[PDB]
Amino acid sequence: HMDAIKKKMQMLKLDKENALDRAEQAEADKKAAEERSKQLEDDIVQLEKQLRVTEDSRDQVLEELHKSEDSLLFAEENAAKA
Amino acid sequence: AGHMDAIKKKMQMLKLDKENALDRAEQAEADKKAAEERSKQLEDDIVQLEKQLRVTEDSRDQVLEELHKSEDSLLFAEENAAKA
Repeated sequence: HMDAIKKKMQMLKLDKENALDRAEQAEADKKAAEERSKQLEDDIVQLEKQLRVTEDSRDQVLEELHKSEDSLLFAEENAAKA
Repeated sequence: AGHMDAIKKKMQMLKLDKENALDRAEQAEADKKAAEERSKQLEDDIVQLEKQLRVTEDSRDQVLEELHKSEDSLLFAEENAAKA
């Protein structure tokens, strides 16, 4: 009869629509994750920049410490020799 | 074939649309999990990078402090000579 069939056909359309709604939701979550990733990536680039800059500054000051330390020693020596 | 053959071809068809949509829903769920796992990975990356940045900045501050102390000490010596 046209009942059992029409109802089954309707159940099949319904089931498809539900799967489509599930895909829609997952897709929405995918894009939220992707946009967070983009923010994290920018954050990383920036913190990497800060790291390189800090490393190079650290090196400069370390080298300046040695020179100062040396100059101090030479000042003590010279005073003592005077 | 006018008859149930034609109406059976439809049923099959609707079964297909359903199967395809289910398939696509599964694949969408898989891409979502993948995108989120990429995010977690970058979070791990930033946690690690920040640890390295905190160490380097603390090290740099410690050397800089030491340097300022040494510099002041030397300057004293020099101002003393300059003033004599």
